[PDB]
Amino acid sequence: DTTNYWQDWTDGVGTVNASNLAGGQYSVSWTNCGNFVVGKGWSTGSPSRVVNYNAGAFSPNGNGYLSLYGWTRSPLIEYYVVDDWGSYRPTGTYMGTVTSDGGTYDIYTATRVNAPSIDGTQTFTQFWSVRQSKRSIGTNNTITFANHVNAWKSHGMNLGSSWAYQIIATEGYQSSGYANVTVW
Repeated sequence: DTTNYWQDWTDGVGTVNASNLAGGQYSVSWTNCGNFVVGKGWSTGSPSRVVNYNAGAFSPNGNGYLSLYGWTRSPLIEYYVVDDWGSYRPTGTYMGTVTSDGGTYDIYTATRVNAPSIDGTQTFTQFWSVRQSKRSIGTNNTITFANHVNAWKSHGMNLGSSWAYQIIATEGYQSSGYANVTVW
């Protein structure tokens, strides 16, 4: 379960310099971005995967997220497990909570209308786990994904049966900042 996959997506606005370093390491510098998603992980995700990461730096200037991120198909779902964020904590429709890897998360669903997706312009659904307080940076952090997948099902939220990539993602929105993260 060493990483095999690198993701470098941007929306053309701003300047996003991401580096695909050795192993599961990456760094990304950004100034006045629109939206971007950069990260390292696996090209096919698993609901039982245990994900480890160490963020040497996570310094957003404004809105940015550090999270487990990936997609399913049938149905098309974009999913998030947010451990850190900048000036804006992401929320949607509250569904309950899950406690995993030492921390408690709120659970949110949301809908995206006519948006970019791994399958083009679509309207699809978002599943979110979001920590209630920011997790520590520089520490080796585990995300037992199975807990989130089971809490989600236990709350009406089933993921699709075809699994696309699954990454420890830095995402920016109308912000600047820097991040350096090792994933394994």
